[PDB]
Amino acid sequence: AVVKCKPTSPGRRHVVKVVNPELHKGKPFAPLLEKNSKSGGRNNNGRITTRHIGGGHKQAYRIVDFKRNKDGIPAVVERLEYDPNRSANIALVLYKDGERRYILAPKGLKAGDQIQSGVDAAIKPGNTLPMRNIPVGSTVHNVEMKPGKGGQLARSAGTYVQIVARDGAYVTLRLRSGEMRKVEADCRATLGEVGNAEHMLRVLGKAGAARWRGVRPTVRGTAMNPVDHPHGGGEGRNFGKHPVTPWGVQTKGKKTRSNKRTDKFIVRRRS
Amino acid sequence: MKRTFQPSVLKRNRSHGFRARMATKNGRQVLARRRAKGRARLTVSK
Amino acid sequence: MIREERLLKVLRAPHVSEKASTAMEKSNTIVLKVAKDATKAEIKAAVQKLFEVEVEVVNTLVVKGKVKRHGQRIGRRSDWKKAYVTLKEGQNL
RNA sequence: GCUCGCCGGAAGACCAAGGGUUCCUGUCCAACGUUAAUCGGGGCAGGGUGAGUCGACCCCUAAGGCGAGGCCGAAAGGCGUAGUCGAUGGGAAACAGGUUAAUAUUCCUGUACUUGGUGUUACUGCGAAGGGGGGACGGAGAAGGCUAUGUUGGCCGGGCGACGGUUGUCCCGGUUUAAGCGUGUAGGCUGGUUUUCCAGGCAAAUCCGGAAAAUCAAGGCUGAGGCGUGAUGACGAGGCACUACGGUGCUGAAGCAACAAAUGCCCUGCUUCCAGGAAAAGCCUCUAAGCAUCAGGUAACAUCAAAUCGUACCCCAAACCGACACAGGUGGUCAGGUAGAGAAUACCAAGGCGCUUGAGAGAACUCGGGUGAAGGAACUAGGCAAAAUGGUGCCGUAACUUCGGGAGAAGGCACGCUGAUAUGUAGGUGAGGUCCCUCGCGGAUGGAGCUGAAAUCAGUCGAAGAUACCAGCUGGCUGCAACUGUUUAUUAAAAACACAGCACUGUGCAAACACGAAAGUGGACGUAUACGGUGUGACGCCUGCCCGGUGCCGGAAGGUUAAUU
RNA sequence: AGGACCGAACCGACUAAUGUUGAAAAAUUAGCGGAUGACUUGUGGCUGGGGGUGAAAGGCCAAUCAAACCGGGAGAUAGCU
Ligand SMILES: NC[C@@H]1CC[C@@H](N)[C@@H](O[C@H]2[C@H](O)[C@@H](O[C@H]3O[C@H](CO)[C@@H](O)[C@H](N)[C@H]3O)[C@H](N)C[C@@H]2N)O1
Ligand SMILES: NC[C@@H]1CC[C@@H](N)[C@@H](O[C@H]2[C@H](O)[C@@H](O[C@H]3O[C@H](CO)[C@@H](O)[C@H](N)[C@H]3O)[C@H](N)C[C@@H]2N)O1
Ligand SMILES: [Mg+2]
Ligand SMILES: [Mg+2]
Ligand SMILES: [Mg+2]
Ligand SMILES: [Mg+2]
Ligand SMILES: [Mg+2]
Ligand SMILES: [Mg+2]
Ligand SMILES: [Mg+2]
Ligand SMILES: [Mg+2]
Ligand SMILES: [Mg+2]
Ligand SMILES: [Mg+2]
Ligand SMILES: [Mg+2]
Ligand SMILES: [Mg+2]
Ligand SMILES: [Mg+2]
Ligand SMILES: [Mg+2]
Ligand SMILES: [Mg+2]
Ligand SMILES: [Mg+2]
Ligand SMILES: [Mg+2]
Ligand SMILES: [Mg+2]
Ligand SMILES: [Mg+2]
Ligand SMILES: [Mg+2]
Ligand SMILES: [Mg+2]
Ligand SMILES: [Mg+2]
Ligand SMILES: [Mg+2]
Ligand SMILES: [Mg+2]
Ligand SMILES: [Mg+2]
Ligand SMILES: [Mg+2]
Ligand SMILES: [Mg+2]
Ligand SMILES: [Mg+2]
Ligand SMILES: [Mg+2]
Ligand SMILES: [Mg+2]
Ligand SMILES: [Mg+2]
Ligand SMILES: [Mg+2]
Ligand SMILES: [Mg+2]
Ligand SMILES: [Mg+2]
Ligand SMILES: [Mg+2]
Ligand SMILES: [Mg+2]
Ligand SMILES: [Mg+2]
Ligand SMILES: [Mg+2]
Ligand SMILES: [Mg+2]
Ligand SMILES: [Mg+2]
Ligand SMILES: [Mg+2]
Ligand SMILES: [Mg+2]
Ligand SMILES: [Mg+2]
Ligand SMILES: [Mg+2]
Ligand SMILES: [Mg+2]
Ligand SMILES: [Mg+2]
Ligand SMILES: [Mg+2]
Ligand SMILES: [Mg+2]
Ligand SMILES: [Mg+2]
Ligand SMILES: [Mg+2]
Ligand SMILES: [Mg+2]
Ligand SMILES: [Mg+2]
Ligand SMILES: [Mg+2]
Ligand SMILES: [Mg+2]
Ligand SMILES: [Mg+2]
Ligand SMILES: [Mg+2]
Ligand SMILES: [Mg+2]
Ligand SMILES: [Mg+2]
Ligand SMILES: [Mg+2]
Ligand SMILES: [Mg+2]
Ligand SMILES: [Mg+2]
Ligand SMILES: [Mg+2]
Ligand SMILES: [Mg+2]
Ligand SMILES: [Mg+2]
Ligand SMILES: [Mg+2]
Ligand SMILES: [Mg+2]
Ligand SMILES: [Mg+2]
Ligand SMILES: [Mg+2]
Ligand SMILES: [Mg+2]
Repeated sequence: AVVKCKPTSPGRRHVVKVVNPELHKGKPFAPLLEKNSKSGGRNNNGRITTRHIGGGHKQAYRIVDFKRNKDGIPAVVERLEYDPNRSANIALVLYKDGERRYILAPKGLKAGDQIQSGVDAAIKPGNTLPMRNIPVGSTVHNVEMKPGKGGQLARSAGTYVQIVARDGAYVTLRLRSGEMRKVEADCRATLGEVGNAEHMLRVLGKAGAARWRGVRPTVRGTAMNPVDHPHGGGEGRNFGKHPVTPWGVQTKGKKTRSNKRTDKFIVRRRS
Repeated sequence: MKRTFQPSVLKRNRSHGFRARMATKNGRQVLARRRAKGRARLTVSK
Repeated sequence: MIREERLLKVLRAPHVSEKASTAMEKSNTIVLKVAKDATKAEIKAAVQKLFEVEVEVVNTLVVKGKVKRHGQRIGRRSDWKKAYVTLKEGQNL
């Protein structure tokens, strides 16, 4: 549920938050936790390779099952949990053999719900099947790109993929971007959409909230000097240039995709 | 006011010590140059 | 067993001072200059064999050498090792 | 030596870092010390640093470093696997009293504790590089229970006052005691037990996880403090006695209670929130191979051992960083009394100092302050500076507003002391006694004693009672920027930058993009509700026309056009 | 609850005076801003010179910055003094 905050202070006036009373209030499941330290956008040369990364809250990593490989064995959703590593919520599920895992929580999943993966699984949200067994016209998420690799597409909060056609060994998928892509029919998918669809309705409200998430300030190129950015310079506010990146590449409309290896799988670009 | 030299023995040895100089071929050339000049003190080590 | 060559090397000199005299005449402790590499066990064994006295315990400290000036030239004296050797209350060394 | 003054959340005390003998004693005064110097952090000589328990070393890991092979690169090298290092973090154990000129949780006295090697005894399934548990973790808030500690009373010893009074409801001094061991309380968490079964835990497991029954209703864990013992001891005012007058010998009374009370402890707790909060070992446990009347394990006892290095001294500073005995800089610990909300401020305690040229004089002028007739911004670029305001409670408070604000708007009233209510109230705390009790660190009752605001009435002094220190000037119109933030270290703090929000655009994951001759790495252990770039810059009402030019995107017929042939 | 309010520690640096062969190669005094946060701070680590880092001032990178420092080419060149 989205709640607007009362304007008790200027940093609070514009805040809109997403409060979900159904998320676990305790600690995460420890055997499925790992460490992950922050990079600051720095690679192994120590150099910044992505700008505007740094700080923010310390976060533990939750091992999430994207493969969904325990087929034939039903699992019950123990609970829903907050995951700081992603926009979607996760679900702690317990298998009939005593194994516990984390999965992406699809829309409508609640504690006590039952899920299953495999060719034999029923066609209902949360179940994972090969798309060759999934009917054409279905809404799926956590979609594999290579058989056995694990879900890579439609993982963000509220996202989903539409199975549009099936021809031979390949399904055609409509992705959130609007792209039409070919994937092998033996690739697995999970039925339903990713939950937490109201994630995009939150308003941060203040600069500090973005700082909490590890985002550092963006300085406009025009605000710099010519030595620093192609947009820099000028007595007062001047632009008079075609907009480019800090490295000199046109940044309003110029296409940058060049992958002839995967061109053949695209039926239609997003436009 | 805070001046530039803030002494720390551990940092001094890790930056300029004998083993730091020997870890790289350029540091070994520093040691060779100082030996050829006849320095009484090769490094900050002692 | 520490060998007798080592034991004869370990002890260097008796230490003479007001504190040493007070230690001997109050707590039955002899103060000795010993080898820089001498351990407490070695000092105990050496004192026990060469002075024929039963030893209670050995305390040791390393004495850092002084920087001195000789003829307006700067030198340093050697570090040495001091041992407080407490005898067993009836020994009279 | 006596007096005076200054600091006292420090200008006291203890450290880390850094320094390295500056520490103590004797001796000297050339130079050094902004003067003299008999003095010194100066010269010279001698002395001084004592550890199973403090710290390091050591075991364990973070970031990160290095890195057998290896992958990559003209060479040099780059990256990285297995590993191995790397604390600022995790991992056993000692306290009190005494002592030196100078060390002390290290020496001595008393009383402890930990880990390991053996050996004797008793019992006995042990076994890891593997499994599980544990270690192991955020912010904010709230309160109870405590303690350190303080105050008063009681007690013991002493006093009867240089000037009116002072045998009393008077004055002064002391009124301390640890670790350990036993007990197990306030609080906090958790349902326990037995039986059978199993697609999970890289194999096994009796461990963990899962399932199903029966059974019992209290079982376990954790945990401040208190109490007892430690302690017939130690310490202890003073008293008696030496001095080579700097310090030391003997002896020793009381040593209690009530109240107040933390920012310390219970508490790595509890409540709540979102931004969702290390790792590994030690430790517990489970088995595998295997050992298998051996080894090994558990328990008890005796014995041995616990090495090595540091330990002086300064440490907000004359010893460190600043060329100086330099108004500078420097992380952690402790936190007395009166007033006070307070770690502010004033004055004091313990403790420490008067800042290494003095002595006069009492011109101009400079600096830092006090006061000022009448006027009151006339000054000036400008109210710059100064002056002024200033507390608590209560009454009261406009436009406008995004309904939160504006607001402490503005403005006004009360304020000391004494007595009464009430010889100390409301509240808080709570002894004996009394009864009961799943019997103790229990419950109920009862209020003694202690502490103790605030109000009203009556009075009373002064020019003045928030009397000192301390401690908002206020209102109106208008530009800019929404706002908190950031910035030209050292002439610019702003209207500049950022910002939440908006838009365009790229990007289908071996993503775009960035650092890399490369291998790789970041993006991201993310996946279009995501990520990068660009512009704009909360919010409200909005954002019109132009694609001719430059760019970008799409097209592919035609013309032209490279290597090649 | 809060990038909430007043206000010490702590962090900063808006005004004035002093000082300008300084007590000080950037401070002192009186006022001033933030003071639970986009806060501050200890220890250690990483990024290297056409490179880094930059809530962007050409700021900062050891009192040095529109291209650090050190050594070398090197006695660069200097129609200039
Ligand atoms: N400068 C003078 C010092 C300063 C420190 C201050 N605390 C007091 O100390 C004394 C202290 O008051 C004296 O307690 C007496 O008086 C108290 C009430 O006033 C009573 O509770 C107490 N029962 C009574 O015995 C004590 N005997 C000696 C202390 N030195 O006077
Ligand atoms: N709605 C009316 C609001 C009510 C609240 C009140 N505080 C004021 O707020 C305004 C505030 O006064 C304004 O500052 C002016 O006045 C100050 C003092 O004279 C000057 O220092 C300042 N240079 C000058 O600009 C400010 N520009 C904008 C604020 N909205 O007017
Ligand atoms: Mg960005
Ligand atoms: Mg931005
Ligand atoms: Mg932007
Ligand atoms: Mg930009
Ligand atoms: Mg830019
Ligand atoms: Mg600029
Ligand atoms: Mg350019
Ligand atoms: Mg212009
Ligand atoms: Mg222009
Ligand atoms: Mg001893
Ligand atoms: Mg020692
Ligand atoms: Mg005196
Ligand atoms: Mg000396
Ligand atoms: Mg001295
Ligand atoms: Mg002199
Ligand atoms: Mg003379
Ligand atoms: Mg001297
Ligand atoms: Mg090799
Ligand atoms: Mg390497
Ligand atoms: Mg490593
Ligand atoms: Mg290691
Ligand atoms: Mg450490
Ligand atoms: Mg001392
Ligand atoms: Mg108490
Ligand atoms: Mg000491
Ligand atoms: Mg001086
Ligand atoms: Mg000084
Ligand atoms: Mg400080
Ligand atoms: Mg003060
Ligand atoms: Mg005068
Ligand atoms: Mg004058
Ligand atoms: Mg004058
Ligand atoms: Mg004057
Ligand atoms: Mg005046
Ligand atoms: Mg006047
Ligand atoms: Mg007048
Ligand atoms: Mg007037
Ligand atoms: Mg005028
Ligand atoms: Mg006027
Ligand atoms: Mg005029
Ligand atoms: Mg003024
Ligand atoms: Mg004033
Ligand atoms: Mg105007
Ligand atoms: Mg602004
Ligand atoms: Mg605005
Ligand atoms: Mg505007
Ligand atoms: Mg501001
Ligand atoms: Mg400046
Ligand atoms: Mg300024
Ligand atoms: Mg975008
Ligand atoms: Mg990918
Ligand atoms: Mg990838
Ligand atoms: Mg890549
Ligand atoms: Mg983006
Ligand atoms: Mg960008
Ligand atoms: Mg703007
Ligand atoms: Mg703008
Ligand atoms: Mg923006
Ligand atoms: Mg053509
Ligand atoms: Mg605030
Ligand atoms: Mg600054
Ligand atoms: Mg100031
Ligand atoms: Mg403010
Ligand atoms: Mg404030
Ligand atoms: Mg400029
Ligand atoms: Mg500089
Ligand atoms: Mg250049
Ligand atoms: Mg040449
Ligand atoms: Mg020349």
